[PDB]
Amino acid sequence: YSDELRQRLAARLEALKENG
Repeated sequence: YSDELRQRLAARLEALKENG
């Protein structure tokens, strides 16, 4: 189980990773 939900986690991180 790491080919579907793993992507979901990345999505949350995207927004947070645009400030520093």
